[PDB]
Amino acid sequence: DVEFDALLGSYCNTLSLVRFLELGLSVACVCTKFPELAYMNEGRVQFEV
Amino acid sequence: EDTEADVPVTYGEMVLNGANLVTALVMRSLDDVGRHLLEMQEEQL
Repeated sequence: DVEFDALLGSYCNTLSLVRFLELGLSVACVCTKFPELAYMNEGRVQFEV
Repeated sequence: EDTEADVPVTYGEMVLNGANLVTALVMRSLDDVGRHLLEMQEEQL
């Protein structure tokens, strides 16, 4: 024989969804996304001082 | 004693008796997990 059942008093927490923009660290970034980065060779960023 | 006999035609079939109970939800009270089970059981009948 074998048996089965399911509780009605307690339910799990499977996933803990952590978003990066929920964190305090997301100040130190500038999170701008490409949907095309793999197509790109050397990109450059300019500074004038 | 005889020549022409009778033979069954249709094959025997099977029925699912018992299974692992596995479900999920995306959080609607907390009992709906339960109610959805009876749902997913009522299907197999």
